[PDB]
Amino acid sequence: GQMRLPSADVYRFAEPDSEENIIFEEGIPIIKAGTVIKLIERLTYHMYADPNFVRTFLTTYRSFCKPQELLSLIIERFEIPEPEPTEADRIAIENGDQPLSAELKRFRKEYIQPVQLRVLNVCRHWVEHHFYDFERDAYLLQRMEEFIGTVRGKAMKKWVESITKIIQRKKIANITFQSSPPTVEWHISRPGHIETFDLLTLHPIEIARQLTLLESDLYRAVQPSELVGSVWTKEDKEINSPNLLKMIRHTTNLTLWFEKCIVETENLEERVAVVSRIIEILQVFQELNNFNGVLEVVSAMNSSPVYRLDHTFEQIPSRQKKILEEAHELSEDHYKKYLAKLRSINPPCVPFFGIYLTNILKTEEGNPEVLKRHGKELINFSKRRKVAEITGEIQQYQNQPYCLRVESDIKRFFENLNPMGNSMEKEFTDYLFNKSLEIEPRNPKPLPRFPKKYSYPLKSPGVRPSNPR
Amino acid sequence: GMTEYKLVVVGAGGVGKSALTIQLIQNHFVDEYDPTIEDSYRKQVVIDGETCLLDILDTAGQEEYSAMRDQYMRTGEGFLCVFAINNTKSFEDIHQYREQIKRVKDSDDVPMVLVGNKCDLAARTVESRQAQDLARSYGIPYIETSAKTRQGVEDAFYTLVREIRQH
Amino acid sequence: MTEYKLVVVGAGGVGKSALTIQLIQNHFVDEYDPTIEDSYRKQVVIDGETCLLDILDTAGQEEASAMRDQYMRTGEGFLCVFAINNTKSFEDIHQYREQIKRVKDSDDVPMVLVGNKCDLAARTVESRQAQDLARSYGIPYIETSAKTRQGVEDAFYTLVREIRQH
Ligand SMILES: Cc1cc(Cn2c(N3CCNCC3)nc3c(N4CCC[C@H]4CN)cc(Cl)cc32)cc(C)c1F
Ligand SMILES: Nc1nc2c(ncn2[C@@H]2O[C@H](COP(=O)(O)OP(=O)(O)NP(=O)(O)O)[C@@H](O)[C@H]2O)c(=O)[nH]1
Ligand SMILES: [Cl-]
Ligand SMILES: [Cl-]
Ligand SMILES: [Cl-]
Ligand SMILES: [Cl-]
Ligand SMILES: [Mg+2]
Ligand code: NA
Repeated sequence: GQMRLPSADVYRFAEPDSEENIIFEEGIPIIKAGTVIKLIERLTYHMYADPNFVRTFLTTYRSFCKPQELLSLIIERFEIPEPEPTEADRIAIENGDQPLSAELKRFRKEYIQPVQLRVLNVCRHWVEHHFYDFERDAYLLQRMEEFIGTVRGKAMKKWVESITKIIQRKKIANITFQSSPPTVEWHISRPGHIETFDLLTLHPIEIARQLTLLESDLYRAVQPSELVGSVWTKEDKEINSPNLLKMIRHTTNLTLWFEKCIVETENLEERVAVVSRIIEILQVFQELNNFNGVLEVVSAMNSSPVYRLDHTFEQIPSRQKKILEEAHELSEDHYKKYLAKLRSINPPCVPFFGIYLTNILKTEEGNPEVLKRHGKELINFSKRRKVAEITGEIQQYQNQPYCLRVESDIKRFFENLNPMGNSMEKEFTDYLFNKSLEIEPRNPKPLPRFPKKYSYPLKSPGVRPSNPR
Repeated sequence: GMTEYKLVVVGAGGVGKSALTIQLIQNHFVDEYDPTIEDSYRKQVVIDGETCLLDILDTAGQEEYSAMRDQYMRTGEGFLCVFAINNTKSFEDIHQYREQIKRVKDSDDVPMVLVGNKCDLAARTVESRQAQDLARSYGIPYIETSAKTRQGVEDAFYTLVREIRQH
Repeated sequence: MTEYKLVVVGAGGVGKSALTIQLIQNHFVDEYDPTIEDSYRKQVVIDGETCLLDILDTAGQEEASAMRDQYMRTGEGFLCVFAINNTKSFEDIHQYREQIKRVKDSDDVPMVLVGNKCDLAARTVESRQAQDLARSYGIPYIETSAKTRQGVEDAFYTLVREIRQH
């Protein structure tokens, strides 16, 4: 038969399941809704482990339970009473013999030890992957250190001592590859001559590589704490979502830099060379699975100042028109082809983050925090699972590093890129549109001629890599 | 077969803009949503006895990608310009959204509606008369909506479709 | 995209977690933090087909030995790991093999035998002894180093091929 449980009067996590405290979705069960007590019971369940559930819960719980209260509840979960001796044990003891304690030994082995180990696994994941709770609340950290540091008994000892060390390491806080990265490529600008770096003087391959390393690092830095609760849209977004906002602002700056390079090149032949170079960079972005980069270029070519430059468009080679069109097709029909391509490539890649942001925001706005059932309010856990499915997808693409060598000067050049200068956004984008009207006036105004501005060769070195010995 | 209208929702972030399309496309009577579901943004409707398909683009949450606005707006035939009635700045942003739409579409007469959205019980700071006056100065309809009761939501989208049909 | 549920099992300290983190993150973990249960996901193209690996990293310490049925029921294929400098961990392999067979009620469970820490010179389990055991199970034997990456992709992706062909 099943093990007997402590009385629900002395141990709250032994209440029977009912529709008044837990609801399952229609081979472990999937929870639709429940009280916080039932969620914590199933988080640390004696019959099975649920590592996905641990990640989902620790990612999303702050929408329904404060960190201090979660710690109190899992300490309560940990402190399981042992059963009293049975009748057979009593009779043995009355005869001066040692009891078999069969039921006690089974309860320890099959209930207490798995539940306690799974509580410690929650603590371990909490400290390792969600340490911001402790960075932001020093008293919470003290309570965790004390709880872990006072767990007695040899069955848990290996993990107690390990978790103690992990906490101490996190308080004061190397890649290997299957092969060597390719050689850094140089064009007109030579190594160390940062004053000459520009769109046409750096090698287009190396522009794409260094932007991909930069954009990959920015993508990999975004933590779920910047996303849950839609905090990047709220008044404290600069405090709560700084890595996400740095990532987005980089993307915006690169798009505006591409537009600025195009419309400030007033000579038509030179502007064709600029656009052609940008589409070559896009080609290398595609080869590298840098989808953020792809969309940075697409957004620039579809912007109002660039889109209307029909005389420039007319001179772009047919093959490059096709590259740009196929890149734009990724975004059509609500990113249908992008989504399928992301799911088919071999990482590393740099996803476009915007889709994740919209899906997280709409999941949080479109589902209720609680479900009302039989007069009780149950936490709507399905909503949190959906958010954590998105954060889990993000994290999966954050694991794989690019096998490309950093060029510190090129990296600094793109880190410091500032196309808007001291101008505000509206003044700057008005400036770009007025430049567009200057260089290709609206019909029937005649097309003017403009002098060349570049003194160096405009011919691209191409985007196929070279390899000396 | 039936006409498909490509509608685009634009407006300030952080003030409940997404509730407009969610409440429309939702199972009206089950407050639930998976936005990842293919065609969670397509809805067949009957407007003035004529069946059509609404394809709604709402990039809520991507407002910081400001250089993508043209890329997104270019897809649209008609626009819902949304502000929150308790956020004056979002109302002041409307003029620039409209100017940007006119530029992307290369037209002074783009089908559009002004939508004032009540997203919580915080005090209203934009009075309906102010918004009516703004909409009249632009020559476009004004609709107010609730982010909680679905009031006004169908009127906002159907009015925009009528603006497209009568363009 | 087909999803594959892989489970990494073996004695405490043989390098199950280091192998998994090397595969997932291209990083070698020097610390020995005993696992309770961890899970990872990886999208990867294997033999021209994109799939999604769900990798369960399990507890090797004997104090967790009564909690294994639950993860063996869900796994599709198992990496059975020992360390080539620890004879006891090699002797523990047959206990994992037998428990997996019992739980899945099958003599034909996708498995790969992994001899880890092959970067260390002081070997105590000879390749031949491990290869003989693998042949008796009908499964491949792959020597790995979580430290250098030697054999790591081969071990995991061979297991995927086993599940594919099952
Ligand atoms: C190569 C290039 C492209 C453009 C701007 N552009 C144009 N234009 C239409 C109006 N005439 C000018 C060209 N079409 C597209 C486009 N469409 C997606 C489907 C097919 C195509 C039809 N609209 C996608 C993108 Cl991303 C950019 C587009 C400007 C310059 C300076 C260029 F060199
Ligand atoms: N030299 C070398 N050391 C390794 C290798 N793999 C793991 N180690 C080391 O062996 C120790 C144990 O590794 P770990 O991955 O934690 O082992 P585990 O099998 O997951 N242990 P557990 O069962 O307790 O979770 C660590 O110090 C780790 O750095 C390897 O291939 N070479
Ligand atoms: Cl600049
Ligand atoms: Cl109607
Ligand atoms: Cl949408
Ligand atoms: Cl992972
Ligand atoms: Mg481990
Ligand atoms: Na206000």
